[PDB]
Amino acid sequence: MVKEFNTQTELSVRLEALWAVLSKDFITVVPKVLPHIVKDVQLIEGDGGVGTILIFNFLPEVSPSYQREEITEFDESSHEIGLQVIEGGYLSQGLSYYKTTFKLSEIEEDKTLVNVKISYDHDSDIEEKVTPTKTSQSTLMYLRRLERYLS
Ligand SMILES: C/C(=C\CNc1ncnc2[nH]cnc12)CO
Ligand SMILES: C/C(=C\CNc1ncnc2[nH]cnc12)CO
Repeated sequence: MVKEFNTQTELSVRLEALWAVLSKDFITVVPKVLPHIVKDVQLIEGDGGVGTILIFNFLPEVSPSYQREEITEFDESSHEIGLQVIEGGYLSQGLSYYKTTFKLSEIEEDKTLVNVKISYDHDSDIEEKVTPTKTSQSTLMYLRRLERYLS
């Protein structure tokens, strides 16, 4: 049954700048900020909203070499976006379910809170590399790299 992991980070960026890159402008940015993992991102169906499907192609050394994710929620007024891994990536490493929801809120003009909810499951005992204590660390690293990209 699906379990949850929650964490958060405060970033020294304006909410609207972080929202744009997180929710809309990430196609060219992901490979630039994660050049040690992500080669490119392809938008393959949809126009950026719910149902949009993305392929992340990873570096040649990486197995699986890609991950397919779908935007499963998108709310512009509450600044929430959710992405579910639907093929490859963690699903090829022992997970049966993996979704990441980001919600932004303004702390001050140049401080933005990002709440991160990870939902996941696995049918058997799993390796550390797919524990959400570990997967969340990768996600927080990406968020802090966006902050740096924007600064
Ligand atoms: C395109 C976006 C996020 C991309 N996907 C992920 N971003 C950060 N950590 C993850 N873990 C699994 N999938 C992800 C939002 O900018
Ligand atoms: C299973 C793999 C990567 C997990 N996916 C991600 N890992 C780290 N950052 C990301 N941004 C978007 N997707 C990811 C490939 O080794």
